This record gives sequence, structure tokens and C-alpha cells, in this order.
Amino acid sequence: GRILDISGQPFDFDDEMQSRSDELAMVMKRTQEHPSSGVTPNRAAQMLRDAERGDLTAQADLAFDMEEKDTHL
Amino acid sequence: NYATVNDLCARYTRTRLDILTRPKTADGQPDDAVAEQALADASAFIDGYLAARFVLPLTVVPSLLKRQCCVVAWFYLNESQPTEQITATYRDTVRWLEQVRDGKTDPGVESRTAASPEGEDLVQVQSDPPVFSRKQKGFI
Repeated sequence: GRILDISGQPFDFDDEMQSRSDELAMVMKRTQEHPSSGVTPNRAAQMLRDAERGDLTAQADLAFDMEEKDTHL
Repeated sequence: NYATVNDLCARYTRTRLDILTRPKTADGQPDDAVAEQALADASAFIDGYLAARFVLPLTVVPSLLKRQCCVVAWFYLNESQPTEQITATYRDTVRWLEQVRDGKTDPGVESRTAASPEGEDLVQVQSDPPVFSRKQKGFI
């Protein structure tokens, strides 16, 4: 029952989805920022540096806006 | 008013001021309200000539404006029959006020602390927020 992963660390496998854990109900439901409204290169650099440091939220929203906005892209 | 009657009666002799004022009053005796009213009218004249590029309730009063109010009050008080020199000096001070309004000459400062009266922005431009300007240290 103690299934080992690829890295050889035993653990217990659970059928419950991690999001549906009754503890992350208010952090899995986020209304998107849409940061690509009035972007200035300074602010784009700021969000890129924030993503580099570890906070990937702004970068992901910016990428989503770039995907849906720029038709050639 | 910019100048008080105690200054108009000093720059211009009080006896001549009484001679000019005593007819205008109702009773016929030397009065002081006529001179104050003339000074108020001259101050209104100067205020109109200065409101072009100044906040008119002047924070600091230029020190020459006392002279410029006394001369205009004196001319306004000699309207029946003025001397040629009074008219010439009134034309000179009107020319100076026109130059101040146009921008050729600043009124001056307060002689005590050398402070110039403030005013509204003569020139004012608005543009869209700056993007791609050199202040954007990103990219480059």
C-alpha cells in the first residue's frame, strides 16, 4: 500500500484531489488581474523580475493576455 | 487699497491734498474718505492690470506698487484740471502697468525680504502619460 514514487520515497496515495481539500477553497478561485492594460516597459520589467524571484502569478496573467490579445502571436 | 492716505499725503503735500479734497466732500471741510476712495479706485486699476499673471490677493506686495497706486490716485483726484506733468506721469505708469501685464517687466519684490508675488501658471500643457521615455529603465 505504501507506493514509492520515481525518486524512491514511500508515501500514501490519496484519491482526493489536492485542490478539493476544503482548505484551499479560497485560494483556488482567483479572478484574473488582466495586467496587460496600459503596460509600461518599466512595469513589464517589474513583473518579470517578480516572476524571476518566485511569484509567477503576474507573469502567467501577462502571458494569458498576450495570447488572447496579439492576434499574430 | 495698496497705499494708505497717510502715504499719499506724504509723497504729495498734505496741504495740496486738502485743497483737492475739500470741494469734493459734501460739507465743504477737509475730508479723508475722498482720498481713500480714490486710492481704492487706483488699487482696482492696478489689480486689473496685474491679474493677468498673478494671484490677485497678493501674498507679498511689490514695493513699487505703493508709488504706482499713489500716482494713479493723484491723477484720478485731479480729473477736473490736471497739470501736464500729472498727465505725463499717469501715462508713464499706465505704460509700466501695460508692460507688467504683457510680461515685459516684473513688478518687483517686497523690499524687506525680496519675495516675488506668486501667480497662476501662464503656460500649461498636458500630454498622454509617457511611455518608452528614457526614464523607463526597463528594456534598454
